[PDB]
Amino acid sequence: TTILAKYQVKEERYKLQSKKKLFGLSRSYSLKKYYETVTKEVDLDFNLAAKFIPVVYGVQKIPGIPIFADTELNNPNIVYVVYAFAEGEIDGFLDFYIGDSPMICF
Amino acid sequence: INENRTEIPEISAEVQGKKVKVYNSDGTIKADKTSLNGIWQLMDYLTSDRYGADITLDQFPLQKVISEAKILDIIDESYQTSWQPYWRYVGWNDPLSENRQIVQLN
Amino acid sequence: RDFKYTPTPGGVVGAIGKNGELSWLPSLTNNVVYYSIAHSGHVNPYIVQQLENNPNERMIQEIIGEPAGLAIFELRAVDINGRRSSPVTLSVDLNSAKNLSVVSNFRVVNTASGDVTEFVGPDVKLAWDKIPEEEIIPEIYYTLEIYDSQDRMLRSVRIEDVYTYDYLLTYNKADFALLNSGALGINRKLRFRIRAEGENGEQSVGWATI
Amino acid sequence: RDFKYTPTPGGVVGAIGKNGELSWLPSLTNNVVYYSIAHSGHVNPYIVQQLENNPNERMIQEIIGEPAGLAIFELRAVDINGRRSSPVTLSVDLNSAKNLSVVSNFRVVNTASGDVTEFVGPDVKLAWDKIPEEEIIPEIYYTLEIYDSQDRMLRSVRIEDVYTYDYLLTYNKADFALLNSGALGINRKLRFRIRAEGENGEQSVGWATI
Repeated sequence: TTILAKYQVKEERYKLQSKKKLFGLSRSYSLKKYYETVTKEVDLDFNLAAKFIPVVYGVQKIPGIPIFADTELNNPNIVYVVYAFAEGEIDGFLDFYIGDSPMICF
Repeated sequence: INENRTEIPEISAEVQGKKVKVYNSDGTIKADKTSLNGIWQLMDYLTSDRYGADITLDQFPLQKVISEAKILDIIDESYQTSWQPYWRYVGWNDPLSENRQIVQLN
Repeated sequence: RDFKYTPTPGGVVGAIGKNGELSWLPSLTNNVVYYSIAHSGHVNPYIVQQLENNPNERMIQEIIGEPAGLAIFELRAVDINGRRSSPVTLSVDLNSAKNLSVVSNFRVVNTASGDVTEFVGPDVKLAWDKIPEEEIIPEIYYTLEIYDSQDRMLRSVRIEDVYTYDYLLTYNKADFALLNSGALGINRKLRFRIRAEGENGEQSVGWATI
Repeated sequence: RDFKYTPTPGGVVGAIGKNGELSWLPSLTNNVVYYSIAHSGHVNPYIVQQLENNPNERMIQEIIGEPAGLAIFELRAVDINGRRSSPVTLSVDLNSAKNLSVVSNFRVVNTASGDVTEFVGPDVKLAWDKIPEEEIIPEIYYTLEIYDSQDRMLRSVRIEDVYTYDYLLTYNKADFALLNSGALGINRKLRFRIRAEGENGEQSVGWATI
């Protein structure tokens, strides 16, 4: 994460999208509290629960947790970064969101 | 990284999900693709010692679970398959097929 | 990375009055927009836009017209957000320009009417206009060498503190007739060429000839 | 929007050596600061600052001096945050310039002393200096047409692979006396005018006359 932060904006320097956005509205929550608790991004420097590997059943969008990041020696502007998506034998990746825009347009 | 993409954007992906074991009434075992059925997903989560509780398949009546899965596999006739244009990204694999189960979970 | 200063070579076409050029490698930060190098004498810094980002390509900043002395540079990298990097300071003994300019308006005083390739007086008067770079380097002189009709050297005279020269009758009629042809005569057809030189500064870019 | 290339017209005052100009509409994004169009031959891209934002006004980028051939452009819009838009690529068969420069230093060799409007030799020698755009377009020639004292055309001669021409005595004394006045004579008073032309490139901006 620290190595990757060098090649990012000042914001989103140490951040990651929440794996699960909506979790379920029951009698344990109220409307205001339930819809205020839902978060979009979490800081990785103080959230050890954001480094757990999720498990996905069906087609769902999940963020990638970096586990390696390093550049080439004679080409320092070429950087290899490894993101661990999901757990177990998955069928495959349907699409990749490079930023907020998927490679395959809508 | 070059003159144009000066920063590494946040990477997210749309996975298809972990493959699950779908038990059939006759006795054969089919685990080649992920399943949207809730009972099979719960059975995968409950019989995995890597993530979750390690409940062996011995402590499970296969016939009852198979019969209860078909309850969630009942075809719904309220809507038409043509009405979903994002068929590939809602868990379906072939628009020609039925894909109209009463309860489908991603 | 690798902030250095490279003095200009001895003699090259063009590059008149150019001191050494400053070179550096691009910052490893990839969102830098430009660099602000601050010369000591100049009130405003040079702004060098980074338009093409190749880490293994040297960026340059040339100096033209700065007199020799103590020059202190400070190089910074500027982001898109406006944050500046820690400056890189280089103090180098700046050299004197070694690619001077050609003497201008090298014309012959006392010239014949109608046709200009003909003399009118016994002594040819050589007038030239000042070289522009006199201001930058004070210790500069002019080497005026006069040739013959048969492409044989005759005179090599240095002119200093004056932008004009005359070729006395006595000289041609006695000294350069005797020492060369061992006799009395006056070479009627001559060729004059002149250039600028300094004690430490080097020659002009090219010869200035009639 | 609407990235196009418009070749320059045939003949217009000024615009010497100018190829076609590139035009585009401003990006609908309102926080774009400038545009970075990258020509194939040039190492650095053109930076066009967007200072006035009117969506229905075309921005321009002219090309001066690029030789005809295969030119590929890529146009991007740059934000304040540094994000670049998806490039717009246009490959157009770039034309040859059609607004050439005037011939320079069109002077008469063998000219009379004292007064320059008088001949000195039997054959007038016409010397001209090279047009600057020779390098860009190789297939260029000069159309030298000579007129009379009474504003009557005499000669129309094309000069190629040479920057000089002579007007032989035989020509004037026989050919152009006989074919025009049906007799023997030599038009003493003449008018010479010349311009540059190419097989595909068009005429010079204006006539170069004595």
